[PDB]
Amino acid sequence: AAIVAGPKQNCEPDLMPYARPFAVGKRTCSGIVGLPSGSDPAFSQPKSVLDAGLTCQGASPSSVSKPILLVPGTGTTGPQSFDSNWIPLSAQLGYTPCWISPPPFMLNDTQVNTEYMVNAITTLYAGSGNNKLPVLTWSQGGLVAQWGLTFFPSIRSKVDRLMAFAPDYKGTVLASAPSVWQQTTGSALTTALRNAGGLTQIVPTTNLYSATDEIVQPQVSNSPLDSSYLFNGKNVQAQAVCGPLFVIDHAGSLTSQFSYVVGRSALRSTTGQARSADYGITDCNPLPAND
Amino acid sequence: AAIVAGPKQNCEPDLMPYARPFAVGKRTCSGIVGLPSGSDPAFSQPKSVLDAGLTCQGASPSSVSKPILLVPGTGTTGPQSFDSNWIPLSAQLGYTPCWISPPPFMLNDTQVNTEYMVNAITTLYAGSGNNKLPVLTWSQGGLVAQWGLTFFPSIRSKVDRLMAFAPDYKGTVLASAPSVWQQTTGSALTTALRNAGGLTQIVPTTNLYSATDEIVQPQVSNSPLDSSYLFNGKNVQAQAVCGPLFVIDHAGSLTSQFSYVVGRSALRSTTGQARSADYGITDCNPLPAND
Ligand SMILES: CC(=O)N[C@@H]1[C@@H](O)[C@H](O)[C@@H](CO)O[C@@H]1O
Ligand SMILES: CC(=O)N[C@@H]1[C@@H](O)[C@H](O)[C@@H](CO)O[C@@H]1O
Ligand SMILES: CC(=O)N[C@@H]1[C@@H](O)[C@H](O)[C@@H](CO)O[C@H]1O
Ligand SMILES: CC(=O)N[C@@H]1[C@@H](O)[C@H](O)[C@@H](CO)O[C@H]1O
Ligand SMILES: *[PH](O)(CCCCCC)OC
Ligand SMILES: *[PH](O)(CCCCCC)OC
Repeated sequence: AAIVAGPKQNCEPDLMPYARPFAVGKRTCSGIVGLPSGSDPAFSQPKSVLDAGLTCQGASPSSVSKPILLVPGTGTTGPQSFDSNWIPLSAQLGYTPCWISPPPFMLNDTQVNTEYMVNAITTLYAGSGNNKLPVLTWSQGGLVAQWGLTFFPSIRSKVDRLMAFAPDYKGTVLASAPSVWQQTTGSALTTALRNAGGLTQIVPTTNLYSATDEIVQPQVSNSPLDSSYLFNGKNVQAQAVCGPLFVIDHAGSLTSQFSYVVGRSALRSTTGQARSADYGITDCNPLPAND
Repeated sequence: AAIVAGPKQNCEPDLMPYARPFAVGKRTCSGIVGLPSGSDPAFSQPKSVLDAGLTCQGASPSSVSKPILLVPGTGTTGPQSFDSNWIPLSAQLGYTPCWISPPPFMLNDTQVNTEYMVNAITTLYAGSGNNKLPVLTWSQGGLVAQWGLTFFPSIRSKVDRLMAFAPDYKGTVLASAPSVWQQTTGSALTTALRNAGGLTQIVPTTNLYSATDEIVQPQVSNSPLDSSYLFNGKNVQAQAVCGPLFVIDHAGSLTSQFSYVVGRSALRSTTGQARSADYGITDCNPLPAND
């Protein structure tokens, strides 16, 4: 009942177990609050159904050398998204291209689409001799990758890096199919990802995007406000490097020569993220890389 | 492997159980996602210790008529915060004033301070014949009330309304004691409250605050950006009603005549929130109400 201004610390008190899951990324006395690490949520789909959506080029996912998992965009299959680009480009870099094609064309529940990716990572990790593998994505594919890493603890140590092209982590304001509702800015899904701490990278991540993206917006600030931005990630907005006259659209973000140089840098980097020293003004080419 | 633009719904798919707690307040096919309703988190303090912090004027908390629970601000006890104002003002309105004085002067862990309030509500609810009671707060007291309502399901049906004066739900940028760290904008605690859905009212709530608050900021926009704002709540920024020349500081937000008229309105309202029809320009008096 007397003087008490005393209580003085040099750190914020740790959050109680019941609130800890809601402050991932923040620092308290014990350190940075990490993501919950319990058991994986159960799949709503039979494993045999999830396996039907996974394919590797020239090999079985159960026995594959240096696999790379490609996750497609909304309204497409793995081949439709990557046949003209990262399937042959990654093969040229020494990887065995693998991809998932969640039915129907990624239009269904993003949470279900994520099951295909989680199962695929589990499969390819073991299939490659229990070795981490890179994941490369386009559009919703990135949202799926981060959703998986946020809610399925088992794959966090199985993914070595994430190279996401035009990812819509905050959804888009330019937005119906189930996944379209979920990718609309302000959706319950994008809100959940943010509130669970999903806007901070979980594995070494590189996000390549464009201010002139005609599908995903806002992307114009080259800051945390952009939909493709992840805290601690290597966030590369094309125009920040190439200037305001460099125009690549949503698909160009995945297929341009600039995108290839950045992606290649991320894939070979020992840090798991693309390095500024690997690209410059001369790589600011909007033409297709596989061309 | 053919046409599929088909999948078309009129609502966003429901979130899976594992993600539902992170999207409270959002609407999916089944409706608005509500707060989790499991068992109450366990107390870190012995109940006898929590009981020592609860007092009612002229009665025992275990047998009291029409109680009102007053929750004090940082660096004060219940009497220091309310002796000159809401203790006698509420008694005049027909209530039995009760309050908690979490030691030491609300400077300790806000999560612990909340235990005192949860225990107090449980006690007063039963003590008044299993009847809901109003909670009136000042500064951190409001943060404590909302933290309790967000994480302790049992009291949601025991609190009839919340009248918060200058509540710092987003903390303050003008910010050490444990609770001071926690009330600093960007803290793990304020982040957790927001991420768990605590910035939307849980019970009928009225938030009275001032743009000229010298302790809690920002409060100048009369919008969701203000620290005292709660979605669906009756948010009353003094200057929006009284104009830019109306100046009441942090304590004035609790004790002014304007504050009394709004508080009285909230306490007697059948909606549980203050009503615009009960106050106007003539009530824009900065002088103390108990005067
Ligand atoms: C896997 C697939 O393409 N078909 C499903 C269908 O079975 C399900 O009823 C519907 C809503 O859940 O979502 C998709 O249309
Ligand atoms: C109840 C009280 O006023 N004293 C506690 C003290 O026992 C505790 O060690 C410290 C840190 O938890 O917080 C306060 O100072
Ligand atoms: C919402 C906001 O403030 N973001 C702005 C954006 O609107 C603007 O186009 C951009 C210019 O590059 O600068 C950002 O700070
Ligand atoms: C951060 C922000 O944009 N909030 C501004 C605030 O700075 C300004 O003082 C107020 C004027 O009342 O208008 C709000 O919209
Ligand atoms: P991406 O998956 C982002 C799609 C958002 C749907 C709303 C238009 O594109 C291939
Ligand atoms: P309130 O509890 C808000 C206090 C914030 C502490 C940082 C200065 O005031 C009585």
